[PDB]
Amino acid sequence: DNSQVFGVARIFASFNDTFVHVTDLSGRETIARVTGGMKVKADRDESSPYAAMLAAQDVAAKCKEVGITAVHIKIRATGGTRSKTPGPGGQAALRALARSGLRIGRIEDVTPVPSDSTRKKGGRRGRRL
Amino acid sequence: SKKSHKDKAKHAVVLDQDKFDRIMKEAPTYRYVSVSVLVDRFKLGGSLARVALRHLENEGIIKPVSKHSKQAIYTRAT
Amino acid sequence: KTPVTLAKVIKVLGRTGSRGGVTQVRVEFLEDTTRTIVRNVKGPVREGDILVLMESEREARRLR
Amino acid sequence: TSHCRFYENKYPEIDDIVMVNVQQIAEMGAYVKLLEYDNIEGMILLSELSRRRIRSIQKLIRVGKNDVAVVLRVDKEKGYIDLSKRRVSSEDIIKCEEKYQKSKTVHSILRYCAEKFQIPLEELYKTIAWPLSRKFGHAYEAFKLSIIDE
Amino acid sequence: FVPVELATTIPVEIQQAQQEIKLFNKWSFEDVEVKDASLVDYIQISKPIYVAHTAGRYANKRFRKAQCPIVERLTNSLMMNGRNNGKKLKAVRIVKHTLEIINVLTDQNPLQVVVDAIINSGPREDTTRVGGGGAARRQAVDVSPLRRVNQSIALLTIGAREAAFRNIKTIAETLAEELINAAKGSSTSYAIKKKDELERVAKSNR
Amino acid sequence: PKKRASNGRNKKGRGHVKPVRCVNCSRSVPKDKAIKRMAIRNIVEAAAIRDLSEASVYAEYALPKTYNKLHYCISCAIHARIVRVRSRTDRRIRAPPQRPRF
RNA sequence: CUCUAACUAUAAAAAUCUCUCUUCUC
Ligand SMILES: [Mg+2]
Ligand SMILES: [Mg+2]
Ligand SMILES: [Mg+2]
Ligand SMILES: [Mg+2]
Ligand SMILES: [Zn+2]
Repeated sequence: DNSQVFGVARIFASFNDTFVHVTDLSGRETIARVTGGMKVKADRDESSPYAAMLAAQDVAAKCKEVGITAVHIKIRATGGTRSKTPGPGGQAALRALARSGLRIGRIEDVTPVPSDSTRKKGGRRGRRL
Repeated sequence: SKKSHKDKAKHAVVLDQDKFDRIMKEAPTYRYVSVSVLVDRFKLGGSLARVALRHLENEGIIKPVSKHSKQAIYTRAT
Repeated sequence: KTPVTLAKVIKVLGRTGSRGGVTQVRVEFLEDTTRTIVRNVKGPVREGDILVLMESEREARRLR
Repeated sequence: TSHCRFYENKYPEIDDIVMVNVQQIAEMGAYVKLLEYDNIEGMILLSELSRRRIRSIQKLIRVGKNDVAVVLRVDKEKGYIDLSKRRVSSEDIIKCEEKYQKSKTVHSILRYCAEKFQIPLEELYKTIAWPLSRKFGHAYEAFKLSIIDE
Repeated sequence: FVPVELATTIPVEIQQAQQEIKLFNKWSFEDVEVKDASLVDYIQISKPIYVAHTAGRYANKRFRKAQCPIVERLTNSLMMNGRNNGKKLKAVRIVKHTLEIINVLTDQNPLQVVVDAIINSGPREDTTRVGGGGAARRQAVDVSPLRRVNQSIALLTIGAREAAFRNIKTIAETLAEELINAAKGSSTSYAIKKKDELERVAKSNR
Repeated sequence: PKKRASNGRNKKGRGHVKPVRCVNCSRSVPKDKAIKRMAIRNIVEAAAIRDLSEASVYAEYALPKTYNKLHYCISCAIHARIVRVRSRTDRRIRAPPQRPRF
């Protein structure tokens, strides 16, 4: 190792308002939390790829000022009883993190998947739309 | 109809002596001269714009580039 | 800054959009000609044009 | 001549609430003039114009009338604004009302002063309104004091 | 330069060195180059022409509009209204007067001014209507270089038209003013103002 | 009349199975009737494979895949293009649509 | 006569409708 100060990217991409939240190896210390809704107007495109793109540029700049040069991606879906499929923005967030000079190591998916749900929201017939 | 323009006379229908010294003083220093350029400076009505513009072809105060009708294109004499 | 970049199309990926009036192409940068994007164009294009982009991280998404 | 903006600078800030008089509407949006500040133009887009679905624009905007808005982006080189209208909270409009009303009072008083003295509002504002706004945050409280304490 | 004797006496300036085709026998097509690299091949300065008037079949195939001389396209876009729609000799005269006026102001051979104004006044990113009815959206997209040329010509002529309407200035003078202002980035120009405002809309609607 | 001799469920000898929820609309649908699609995909698509490869430590890092079995509803399956209405003589065929790529 | 690899990603609103029906025998 050439002293690559490591962090974990720890992206959380729901179906709305994806999250980019870099932390140290322990994860107890949080730096550069800037989210998707932080930077986009429409309130409906918080999940849009452009939202995660700008959020990723901001976290990259902040972490580069910090001294962390390489990050560990921990992609998370909304998880739980919910859809638990990765959000649209998270992939753009990861791509923009990998663009802005940062080095990338050990991509992991850490979505909370249950041994079963307690109960899924929507009723027996579900969302009728 | 709707007189919201609120325009004034805004045009020298008849040339006055001081306005004559004005036309002559910036007869040069107006590096491009035309009827619209002349009336832009509030000092000519527009019919006498042609009169003053044609008179300036007396002692070569300005040179013609093209003398097509409906307009004129004049530059300073150098 | 003024990060205006250029991109020469290498292929045109049909015409998209609900209107049917926009197209989708695969552009490759004047620099680093091994780095390509897919981008949406609004107008007539063919293999050879040089688009001007104010972005480089954006990728085209099919318009519905 | 009504000019020389209320605040200490002619340009807006990034988050503020403001009130606007509409001047016209184009297809992509309306580039309108700010009244909380002096005269600088800026866009309000249809997608961020109405709260509900944008079925009509004539009923909502009512060009020539006064509305509440906010500002999201600013052009600080020659002057251009990006504004928003749907993101006006139920509490935002009330304080916009009071702020514009006090500003309108302090504007009309000094506009009368300029008209009676035939001197541009710029110099009068720089000589009187600006130091008072510096001292007490707003000149209207200073006017109330001058009514009471001279 | 070697005046050829003939039973018909063509004027000397028309006989001087005419392997040196000029636009109106006044402006050289050489020395004129396109600053931008994207819009080259969509601005036709390569072929010399003695008049900005050619009965060319420039609307038969798809992309021949590029091969039309750029000054000719400006002329054809000037003749745009019901009151004056077929009149093109008038458009040629207007363009000739505009070129002379631009030569007067900041000599800067007026073809180069035309080219620079066209380069500057064309938008580089635009929007399209993509909203599915219930939600109205404009999606930011890129513009073809040919459409950049077309749009630049369109706003230049539109600004000239709206400036000339019920105004003292002639159409040639207003067109020259717009071309001069769009040669630089002067926001006073209507065409450049529309370009900037459309681009900033498109930025606002990524 | 019977549109499907299998009744769609594919149960034939159980009486009752435990229902599962729809991924889109959360419809409590029996686990055999529900359409199950195994989405195995790349955690980073081909749009960013080059970028990640250039900007990653651990040379020749085998990037991981992501696996999810999606339990669609059936109204959702018709609507989300997952499954399509078929000809009455074509409903016979149960083999998957012939190996999209070889 | 020998063979299991590639892929995503749309759910705004839309209610109702007064006639009248007519033969096949080479
Ligand atoms: Mg339905
Ligand atoms: Mg049935
Ligand atoms: Mg089935
Ligand atoms: Mg049994
Ligand atoms: Zn369902």
